Amino acid sequence: DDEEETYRLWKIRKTIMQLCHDRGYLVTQDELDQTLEEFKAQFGDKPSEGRPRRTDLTVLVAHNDDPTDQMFVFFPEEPKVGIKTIKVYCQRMQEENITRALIVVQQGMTPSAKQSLVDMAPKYILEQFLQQELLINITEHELVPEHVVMTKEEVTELLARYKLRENQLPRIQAGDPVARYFGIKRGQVVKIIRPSETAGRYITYRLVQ
Amino acid sequence: QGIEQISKVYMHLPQTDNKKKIIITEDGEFKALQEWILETDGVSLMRVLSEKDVDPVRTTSNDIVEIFTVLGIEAVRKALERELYHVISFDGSYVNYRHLALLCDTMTCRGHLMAITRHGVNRQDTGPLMKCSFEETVDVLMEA
Amino acid sequence: DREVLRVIFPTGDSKVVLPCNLLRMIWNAQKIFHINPRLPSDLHPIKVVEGVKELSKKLVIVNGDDPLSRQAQENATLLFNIHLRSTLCSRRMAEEFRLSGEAFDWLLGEIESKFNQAIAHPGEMVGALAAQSLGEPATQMTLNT
Amino acid sequence: QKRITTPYMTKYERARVLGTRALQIAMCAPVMVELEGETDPLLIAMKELKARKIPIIIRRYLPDGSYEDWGVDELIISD
Amino acid sequence: KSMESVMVKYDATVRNSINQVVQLRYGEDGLAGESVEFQNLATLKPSN
Repeated sequence: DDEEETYRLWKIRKTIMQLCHDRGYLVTQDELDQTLEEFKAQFGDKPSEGRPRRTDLTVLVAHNDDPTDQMFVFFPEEPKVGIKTIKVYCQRMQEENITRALIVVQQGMTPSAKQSLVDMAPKYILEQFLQQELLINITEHELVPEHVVMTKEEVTELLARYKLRENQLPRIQAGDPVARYFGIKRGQVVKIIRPSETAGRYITYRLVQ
Repeated sequence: QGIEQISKVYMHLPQTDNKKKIIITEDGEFKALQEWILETDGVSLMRVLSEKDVDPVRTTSNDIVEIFTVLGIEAVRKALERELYHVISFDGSYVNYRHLALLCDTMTCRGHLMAITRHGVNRQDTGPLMKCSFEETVDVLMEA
Repeated sequence: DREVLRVIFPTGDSKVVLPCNLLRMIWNAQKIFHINPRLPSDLHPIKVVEGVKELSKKLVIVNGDDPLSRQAQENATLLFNIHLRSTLCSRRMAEEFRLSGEAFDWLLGEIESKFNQAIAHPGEMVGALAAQSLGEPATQMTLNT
Repeated sequence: QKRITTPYMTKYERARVLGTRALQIAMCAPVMVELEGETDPLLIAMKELKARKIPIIIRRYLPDGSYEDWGVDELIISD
Repeated sequence: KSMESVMVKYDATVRNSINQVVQLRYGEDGLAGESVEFQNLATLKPSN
């Protein structure tokens, strides 16, 4: 069918326009509440033999604090992705001078491709997702509290106020759904703000390792 | 039709204020509303959440490894706390909050779910003379 | 604060666990001083406001002056300050309680002194205390429900 | 200065100060109050605390390696 | 047997045996569960 397919592509799009807004990028206001029929009229009624090809959907955004650092997102066409197919993208980043990139994998990837992304460490950092996971914003769930990432100037204020080291904090591994939603690397500290019934509000910290 | 693993799905609307839909009215009063809820026997939540006309916020599962893989680590903390509270307050009893908080905080402190078990205690940055008090004295002390 | 409570407690209940009781402390001060709730009182309202402010300042859980140590203090005693401001407001204590001037300084001096001795003690083995506090209510648990 | 700890003598320090001071009296140490017909070495050590006249200093160890020394005279007796 | 050596250190932080911070304040409030009791808010329930 295509009605299921024109629905998903609108939903997955609406999710990403918030994911990049959380990371501190600049997204126009009406792009956040783009209703279905508006999406159906702009990009095309159906992707089955239609104008929406899973390309013409890609997004390029620029940061708020700096117009140079930009982020790209790709929507591969094949169910599972090969080797040069990402190098097609690696070339597309090489030409446009963009390092931040995402790929919305459709159904899976190959173990060879798993090797092909962990190599370019100092340059061309890419994040691999799944089509299914982006269908719902987990950040707006009930159980999930509010996370905020702290600059590297604030982190040195904790460890000097509570006279701590950085080994003595509670830890979080960079493989759980909210560690990736925010694009977190090892050595960063994230701040959790949850309300409790004894005090009213409690702020805890996590070290991502 | 349906998802492969979920076999039987029931249907009822509650009468308690536990599963009702509490809204704040225009006069600023708490009003409870009866709403249909569904309960299954079998879990694959990542797909059930992705479907249409299903609330993606308040839907949850009573298995916590699934929430760990799907939702994160803080969600595991809060779900574990909620289930402990529900099993304690089943027969009208009561236990203070600090104890639940401390337990469900020291249980999910090193990032991943380590059970309070034999080989869940076996792994932490602990000394050699404590793992000798647990059934593998000689080999770990020879390693040391 | 009324709007913040509605998001901290979404269900709508009102039973919370807190430090020193306030209604009983008002009832006591109403009888240590023979308060007659029939005549006009002599408690100036801007005295109530400023006294409650000054009292709220002397309830430190996290002692520090710099930020990140001056906001964690406001996060710790967030609920108790809301309760204290809603119970000791100027309308209620001129309409219902009708405390005098002499009977208000006593109440202020007692709130602080019975709060400062609720703070935890540095050295109690909290871990073992929370492990048998949950295990013995595991005994009351039914075997197969 | 920079004393970050509480000015209240905690529950455990009061149980160890009373035990040590009582054992020193039993071994003929000089008392520091005007007792009246008292003989129990632990009843005397309790009325010295009520008078703030026990000559012992407490060294509290912070968990970062530091410490600070509080004279028992300076602490607010809990009971 | 799991949680034997957790305790409150002299700066009001709840630390493990290897000094790994578990809570920045005991019970997120800092009070002992011995001198508390039930009360009512009386501000959230009434109407506007």
